[PDB]
Amino acid sequence: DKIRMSQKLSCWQHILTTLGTSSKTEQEWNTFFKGFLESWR
Amino acid sequence: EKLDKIRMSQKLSCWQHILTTLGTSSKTEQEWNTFFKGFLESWRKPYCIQTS
Amino acid sequence: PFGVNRGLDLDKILHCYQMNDDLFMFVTWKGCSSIDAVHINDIKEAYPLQIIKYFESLRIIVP
Amino acid sequence: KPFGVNRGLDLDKILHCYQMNDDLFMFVTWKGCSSIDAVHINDIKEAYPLQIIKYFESLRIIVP
Repeated sequence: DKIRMSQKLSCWQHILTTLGTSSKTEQEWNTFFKGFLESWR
Repeated sequence: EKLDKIRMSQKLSCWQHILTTLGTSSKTEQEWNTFFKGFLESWRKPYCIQTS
Repeated sequence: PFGVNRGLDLDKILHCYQMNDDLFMFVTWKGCSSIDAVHINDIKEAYPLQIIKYFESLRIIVP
Repeated sequence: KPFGVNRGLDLDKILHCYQMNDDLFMFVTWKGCSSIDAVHINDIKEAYPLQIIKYFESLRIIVP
């Protein structure tokens, strides 16, 4: 059930590019990013 | 919680719809009983979709 | 006479219940106050966007 | 270089999804390509509705 981290970091980048880094605060992004990583587990 | 305004009689009709569709001889009766118990519970508590 | 057989347009998708591989949507129809169990296969082709919108409304957890 | 629908490829598999408030992203593969892309659900709704619905059907819909 292992997906390469680099591939996950690409996907996160896709998500930033869609939404825009200026559309959320940094902690909003950081909490979501942890959620993003746990959801691959 | 929009679901709270839904009557018991309404849920039973919907159950009868599920039975008419599958229908009763397609499961064992204890199979039906467990599904029915989860059918009633499904209206009352909020759902989560689980990435499997 | 219930479900798609009523020959009415879909109004709202209220709820769903899953039994193994069988998923039923509980829906209302335009001009009708009744709530019907409908197998997702019966509305999948006609109302895919409403179906998807209903699933979007649910909370999809990690867990 | 392009990712998502902009690859102009056909949807292969939907592997996974992630919800962010009201935004739902799907993690997908394309036919003929090895990469995994995050695609907003709005970007694939109308092109692939039955594949998306079938993916949701495969998930366990449960209570509490």
